[PDB]
Amino acid sequence: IWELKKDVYVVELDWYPDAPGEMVVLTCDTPEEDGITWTLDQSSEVLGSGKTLTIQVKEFGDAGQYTCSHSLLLLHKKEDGIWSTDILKDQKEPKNKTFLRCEAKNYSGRFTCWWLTTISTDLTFSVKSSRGSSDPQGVTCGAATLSAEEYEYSVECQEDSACPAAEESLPIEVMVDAVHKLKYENYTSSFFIRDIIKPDPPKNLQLKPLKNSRQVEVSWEYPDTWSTPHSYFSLTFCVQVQKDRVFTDKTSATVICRSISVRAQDRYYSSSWSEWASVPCS
Amino acid sequence: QNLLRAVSNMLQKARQTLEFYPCSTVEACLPLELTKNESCTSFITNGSSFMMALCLSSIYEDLKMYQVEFKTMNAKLLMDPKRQIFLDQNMLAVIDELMQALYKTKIKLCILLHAFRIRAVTIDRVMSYLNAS
Ligand SMILES: *[C@@H]1O[C@H](CO)[C@@H](O[C@@H]2O[C@H](CO)[C@@H](O[C@@H]3O[C@H](CO)[C@@H](O)[C@H](O)[C@@H]3O)[C@H](O)[C@H]2NC(C)=O)[C@H](O)[C@H]1NC(C)=O
Repeated sequence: IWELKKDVYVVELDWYPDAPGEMVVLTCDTPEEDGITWTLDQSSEVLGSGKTLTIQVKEFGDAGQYTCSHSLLLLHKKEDGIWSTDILKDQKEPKNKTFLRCEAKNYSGRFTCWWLTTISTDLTFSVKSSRGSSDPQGVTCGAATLSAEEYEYSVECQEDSACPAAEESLPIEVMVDAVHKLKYENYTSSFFIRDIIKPDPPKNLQLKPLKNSRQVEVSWEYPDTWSTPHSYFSLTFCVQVQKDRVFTDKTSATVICRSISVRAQDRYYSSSWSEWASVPCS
Repeated sequence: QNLLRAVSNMLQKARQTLEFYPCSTVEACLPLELTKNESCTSFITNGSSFMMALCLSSIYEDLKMYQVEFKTMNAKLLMDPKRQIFLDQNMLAVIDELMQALYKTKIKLCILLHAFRIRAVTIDRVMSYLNAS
């Protein structure tokens, strides 16, 4: 039995039919003693009375907005040893049992995480984060939100006193609270910013064809959001025409026309390529 | 520059295969520009002075530490008829080259291949910033 937010509690239960419930006790926070009434929200039945209601939790119906002070009860399911992961969709893709996915645009310390649900009804979401556990360090996160419609939510965070040049050696952890109705789940994701980088696309391509040559000189520039100084935070670029690719860490290349695109990649860690940037060959 | 590539191929290879293995230089060589940022008082510049030798000295010490670690490991490891393998011999050769220019045990090795990759990366970043222009 524990306190989530203000006036809200979670009750952990082995969801097995034969398993014990929890003998729960709702102290009515209102020092008034007197003959007192006790109900479960829209439920007319004075389920109990006195001051300290007491009950058997074991089912959702046994869960709810109790009223005398306030008191909300949400349940945490536990099946066969593992907590429920109903509210969110296992985006599988990254590594299975991957509910929360994040991305970073550079070594700024800033990053977006997003998830998926099939739900549309009551759906509240809490979000916290930090770097390290045995002595966490600060991360400040924004707020959960509908991003696209399966319905997608995302949030934005920023590592606090973050030097882009710092070697990371304790990962960042993102904690997500999900409450769909009276059910309570919570997710977790651990990563190093360097592993979740996906950079924006190469900025402003350019052809510069040469006489006596079907061979062209393609060029571009680092995207504006990338980390500086560039020579320190190198991106490697893939230059394609449409195999016939060209890999380089320069901001130009020589190809042969007949379109032309370029995407970027951190030079060392995350392999996530940036969205393509193209140009008409002719 | 024949060096830079040697360093870069080792990094690419570490990058590609490190999953199949289970388990202050950064400031002393901090780029001038990163100084403008609160949270990062020496630095180096796009041209590549006492700060400069501090940076390089720091890199060189880092390498000596790792060079010993790898040779010790490689000595132990030689008893495994599977002889040695390679990322460590790769990292080691690069360490040697860079210096010139300037189960229980299998776990201890995993740990190290990792710790050094993170550090060769840094070294590689300063080295790349120092050519630049
Ligand atoms: C995500 O879900 C898990 C499982 O429900 C949460 O773990 C549970 O966290 C609560 C609060 O820390 C623990 O409750 C009790 O708190 C009192 C403080 O008054 C403490 O003295 C007791 O030792 C007890 O831990 C509860 O035990 C713990 N579940 C267990 C038994 O492992 C987890 O906190 C959730 N993540 C969050 C905080 O968002």
